[PDB]
Amino acid sequence: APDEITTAWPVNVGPLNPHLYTPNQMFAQSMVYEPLVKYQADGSVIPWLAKSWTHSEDGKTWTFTLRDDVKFSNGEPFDAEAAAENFRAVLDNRQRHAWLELANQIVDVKALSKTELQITLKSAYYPFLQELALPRPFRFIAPSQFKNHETMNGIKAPIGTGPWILQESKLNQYDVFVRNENYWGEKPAIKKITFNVIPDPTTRAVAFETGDIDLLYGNEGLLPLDTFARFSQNPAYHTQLSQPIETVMLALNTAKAPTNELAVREALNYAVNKKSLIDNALYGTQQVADTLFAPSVPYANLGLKPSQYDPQKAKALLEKAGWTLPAGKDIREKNGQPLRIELSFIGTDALSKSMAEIIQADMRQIGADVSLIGEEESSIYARQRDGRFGMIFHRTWGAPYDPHAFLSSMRVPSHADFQAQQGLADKPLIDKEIGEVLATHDETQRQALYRDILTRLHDEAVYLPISYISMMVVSKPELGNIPYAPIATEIPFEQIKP
Ligand SMILES: O=C(O)CN(CCN(CC(=O)O)Cc1cccc(O)c1O)Cc1ccccc1O
Ligand SMILES: [Fe+3]
Repeated sequence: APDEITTAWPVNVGPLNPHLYTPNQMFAQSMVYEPLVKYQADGSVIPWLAKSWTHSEDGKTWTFTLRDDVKFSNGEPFDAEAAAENFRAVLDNRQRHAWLELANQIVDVKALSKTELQITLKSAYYPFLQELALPRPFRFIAPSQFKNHETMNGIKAPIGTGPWILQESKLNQYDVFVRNENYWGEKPAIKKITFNVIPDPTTRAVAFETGDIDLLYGNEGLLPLDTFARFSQNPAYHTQLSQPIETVMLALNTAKAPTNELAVREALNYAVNKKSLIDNALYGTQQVADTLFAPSVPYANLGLKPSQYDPQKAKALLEKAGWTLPAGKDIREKNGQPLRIELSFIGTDALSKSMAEIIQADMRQIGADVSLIGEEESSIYARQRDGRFGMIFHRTWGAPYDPHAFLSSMRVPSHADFQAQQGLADKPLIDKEIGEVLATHDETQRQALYRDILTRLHDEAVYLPISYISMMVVSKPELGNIPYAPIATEIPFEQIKP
C-alpha cells in the first residue's frame, strides 16, 4: 500500500521500556514515548506534554502546567499523577542513570493537582530542560503497565502517548509500527512502518536494490560508502547526506605506557593524513576534524590550534623525547622498550577495521608500532570501562548532548573518557570544573569554564580527532525529501509525506 513504508534496522527495537537502555533502540523509544518539552534545532525547547512552566529563585523549583487533553494509546489519561509516577520509576533505578547529571540532581517530583507537576533540584542545573527532552529516560509510559509499581524490572505493554504504536514484534525478523489514531497532536501521513532486521551493511544495500525496502536512514555505518556514492548518481534512487552531527575520534590512554607521555600523544596527532583516510576509507563522504568538538558546537568556537598532518614534526617530537630508531629497525625504542601501542576495535566492523589499518600504516611511517586488536562488542566495551586500551575508536553524542552531557559523563569512572583521562595531573581540576559549568548561571563564567576544559583536553592531546560525520539517507524517489530530526538519534517518520 502507498501510505505504508518498509525500512531496516540492524537489530529489533527491544521491549520498548521507556526507562532502560540496551537492547531498547532510542529511535523507537522516541516513536512511542514523548517528553514534557521538545528539543528544536536552534537549541531551545518548546512546550510539549507540558504546555507551560515557571521556576523559582534561583531555579531549584520548577512547576509544569500539563496539557489536559492527552491520552495514552490505551485510553488511560496522561496527567500529573501519571507523570510523577514515571519520575519515581526512573529514580528508583537512579544508579543506572549516573551518566546523566539531571538524575543525580532531581530531589523530588510531585503532582500538585491533575495539571500541576512540581520538580525540585539539588542546585540550579542549567541544562534541566534539554535533559528532559532526551529520548530516555524521562519519558512516559502508562502507569497501569508498570510491573509491581516499577519499570526497572520490566513493563507490560509499551503504552506511550506518541504518534506511533508498536503493533507486532518478531525476534530477529521484523518490528511493525502503526499510526496512533488517537494521538493528541498532528496525525502522520504514514499509516504503517515495517522494520526488517538486517544486521549486515551490504545486505541492507542489496535489500534496497531489489526493492525489498523503501528507506535507509542512519549514520556512516548505514551501508557501504562506495555503494552510497554509486546510489547518489543513480537516477532511479534518492540519496541525501546531512551537515555533520558529531565527531569520530581516537581516545588515547594518558594512564598507560607509552601514551602516558604528552610528547607521544602530540606526535600521534601529527601522524595521520585525515583527508587521505577519508578519501581512502570513507569514500570522501565525511569532513576532517581537528578538534574534539567542531567549531560550530555551542561553547566550542575557541580558536584551538589544529595539528595538521606533518610526519616531519611527529618524528622531531619523538626524537626529542628520546624515542629514537635503533640500527636497522623501523620502530623507535626508549629504555630498551619499543614504541608499541594497541588499537582495539570491534573486529566484525569493516569500517573500523579499514580505518584502523590506515592509522596503523600512517603511524608506522613515524616509527610507532600499532598493534590491531579486533574483538567482539562485549570485550571492547569491557576494555572501555576498565581502561584496558592504548587507543580506541570513540565518538561524541551529537545534539542535544554535545558538549554538556558528553563532558558531564567524563566524570563517571566506568566510561572510556574518564579512563583515557585518568593519567592527567589536572584531571581532578577538570572534573571539578565540569561540575561547576553545569550549575553556573553566570554566562561569562560558563563560557570561561567550557574554554578551560576544552582547551586543557586539546593541549593535553587526550584525543585524536578524525572526522565530523553526517547522517545519510537512501530512499525510493516516491517518498520525496526526507527531513532530519533535531535530536541526532531520532528519526522523524511523522514528517514523511508522500
Ligand atoms: O552510551 C553510553 O556511554 C551510555 N549511555 C548513555 C549515553 N547515551 C545516551 C543514551 O543511551 O540514552 C549517549 C548516546 C548518544 C547518541 C547515540 C547513542 O547510541 C548513545 O548511547 C547509556 C547506555 C547504557 C547501557 C548501554 C547503552 C547505552 O547507551
Ligand atoms: Fe548511550
